[PDB]
Amino acid sequence: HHWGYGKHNGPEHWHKDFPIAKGERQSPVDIDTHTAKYDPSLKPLSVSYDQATSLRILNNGHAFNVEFDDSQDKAVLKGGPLDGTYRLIQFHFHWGSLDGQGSEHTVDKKKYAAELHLVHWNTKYGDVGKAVQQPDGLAVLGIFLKVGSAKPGLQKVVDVLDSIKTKGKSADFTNFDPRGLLPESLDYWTYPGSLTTPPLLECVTWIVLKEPISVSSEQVLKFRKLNFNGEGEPEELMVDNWRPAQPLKNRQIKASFK
Ligand SMILES: NS(=O)(=O)c1ccc(C(=O)NCc2ccc(F)cc2)cc1
Ligand SMILES: NS(=O)(=O)c1ccc(C(=O)NCc2ccc(F)cc2)cc1
Ligand SMILES: [Hg+2]
Ligand SMILES: [Zn+2]
Repeated sequence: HHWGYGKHNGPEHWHKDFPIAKGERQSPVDIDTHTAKYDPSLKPLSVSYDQATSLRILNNGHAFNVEFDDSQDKAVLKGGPLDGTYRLIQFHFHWGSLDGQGSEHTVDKKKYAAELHLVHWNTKYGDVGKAVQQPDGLAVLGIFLKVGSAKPGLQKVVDVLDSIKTKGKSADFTNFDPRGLLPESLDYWTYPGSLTTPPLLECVTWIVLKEPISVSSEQVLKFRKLNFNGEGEPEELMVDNWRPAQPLKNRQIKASFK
């Protein structure tokens, strides 16, 4: 009746309404470190988030999104495997009901507690709607989260969750700095893929960072307290909102380091 991550409308049923689910460049995938190709022509990543304007945070029934003002080149992504300028529009996480699961991409079959997705679109296309009709329209920066010590920069996000507990709720969320969520190194793996939720459009250049960020048990616990349902509907905790690794098919994963 609408997709989800439940037994009856989860990832394994998505192909019925979204045929592209069995496509050739679907994400996420397992990153086999020994088979990825060191490509020395890949340039270093350029992250310019100093003029970033966050606006709102909302629970959309599948995850929570922090939205940004993308009317101008305030927060961009360039370099690496990219051609042109990509504007940050929003970021979200995927996580599990337990620490040994949660990420979408895996490294040598290893799953992390959660995964962060910073979503950007190609400025050459004018608006996001046009970008989703192109093979090089989007660029998502993936960052793994492992459980250990607390991440200061994440607490601001964790505190506001109580006000967006149920589907459809949103809270004002200004002056948040996304730079606080970055690992120390910007080394990455890259490959051509797709959105990991319906409509699953194959319009994404994936950039997965090698170095994960550390978050505390308490911080991750608060993500698990959110709800998939709207207010007044029976309660279903928001956990395990991640799609299983897909076949690599005819693709090659290139690394920016050896
Ligand atoms: N400029 S703003 O802060 O108000 C803004 C923020 C987020 C979004 C969004 O998440 N929708 C994405 C989206 C919508 C349609 C598509 F075809 C592709 C992506 C849209 C506008
Ligand atoms: N987990 S992920 O990074 O892959 C991801 C990023 C963005 C979106 C999205 O904007 N959906 C809206 C949307 C609606 C209609 C469209 F035609 C296109 C996008 C979905 C998944
Ligand atoms: Hg596309
Ligand atoms: Zn995502």
